[PDB]
Amino acid sequence: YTKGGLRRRDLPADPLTLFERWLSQACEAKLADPTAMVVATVDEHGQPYQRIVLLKHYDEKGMVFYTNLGSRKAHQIENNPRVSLLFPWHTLERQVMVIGKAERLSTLEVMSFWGGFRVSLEQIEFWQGGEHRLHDRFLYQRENDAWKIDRLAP
Amino acid sequence: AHLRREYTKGGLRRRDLPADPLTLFERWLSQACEAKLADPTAMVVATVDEHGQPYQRIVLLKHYDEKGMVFYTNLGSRKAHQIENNPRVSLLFPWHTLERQVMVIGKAERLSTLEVMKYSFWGGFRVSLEQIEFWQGGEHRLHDRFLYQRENDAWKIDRLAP
Ligand SMILES: Cc1cc2nc3c(=O)[nH]c(=O)nc-3n(C[C@H](O)[C@H](O)[C@H](O)COP(=O)(O)O)c2cc1C
Ligand SMILES: Cc1cc2nc3c(=O)[nH]c(=O)nc-3n(C[C@H](O)[C@H](O)[C@H](O)COP(=O)(O)O)c2cc1C
Repeated sequence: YTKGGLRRRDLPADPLTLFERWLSQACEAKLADPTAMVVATVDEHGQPYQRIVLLKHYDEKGMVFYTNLGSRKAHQIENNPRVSLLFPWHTLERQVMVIGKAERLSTLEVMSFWGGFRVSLEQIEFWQGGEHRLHDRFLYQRENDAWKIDRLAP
Repeated sequence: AHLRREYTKGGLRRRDLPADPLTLFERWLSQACEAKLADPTAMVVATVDEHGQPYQRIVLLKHYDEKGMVFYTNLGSRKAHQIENNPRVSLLFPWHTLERQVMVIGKAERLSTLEVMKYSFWGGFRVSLEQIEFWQGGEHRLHDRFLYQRENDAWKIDRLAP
């Protein structure tokens, strides 16, 4: 019981506005773990590593998830803050990608040894369904206190 | 109400572990297909750019065997360029629907045109199996995690904390 069509003219000014529209629909629809996102990290050799974590909060400063601060991710993040997030909503032909730096949350907002990270929003991509296979893709690049928007290839 | 019905499981013990991690992987994939999950072969591939920034995108698994996992891409797409500059990659099958995840770590090598033949310039890469991790759903949030590390033509196996 479907969805098809993502053209430049449905694009909101704040990407978080399109994100929320997609996250509700995911929860509206069946989709198990609407908030599950795959976070990628890179260790000191250049190797990426992946694992799912749940999105707990989000606003313009970034996306937040919690984790044990002594696990492979926390350790990798501390040597490399560059991470990537991907909401795998392929049940609805969708995908949301977020590139950004993982700053360690304060010991304040977490209210031991168990904290969380906030991933800033430097880029956010939206990939959408495709009857035929004309994948709609739109990238939001954070530029100069503004969002530079672009259409990409399928 | 269900003609094809449904079902789920629990308990990933060290005893039931096969000698070859691809036997367990084959079991979870059959089990993903049986429970009519969406795109059971969908996996998230993660590459890294020259600056050390990771990128991620869903790709579909087209074949696997002891040499590695295969997927197809266009040869002039961002992930293709990132691999040519850095073959290190991660694959993660997002089977949360079933409380599972599988992570594969290895190097992605371009397949010979002969390989691409099995099933613009659409090509294929094969990720080797240097590590494969398994994550299952144990009761009280107390999860089961196993890592298969490839070492000297064999597999070192170790449980991990949740
Ligand atoms: C649906 C689902 C939700 C999960 N949520 C979290 C979470 O919010 N934080 C976390 O650290 N791990 C979470 N995990 C476990 C991770 O996948 C991972 O095993 C763990 O964080 C340690 O990984 P690392 O050793 O790569 O650091 C979740 C797993 C699944 C399948
Ligand atoms: C269920 C599903 C399956 C997909 N399968 C493939 C695939 O097998 N190969 C591929 O190159 N892109 C596939 N895509 C699209 C990619 O995720 C992505 O848009 C594209 O290849 C991005 O490549 P780039 O990061 O190399 O620019 C799929 C998306 C979904 C939701």
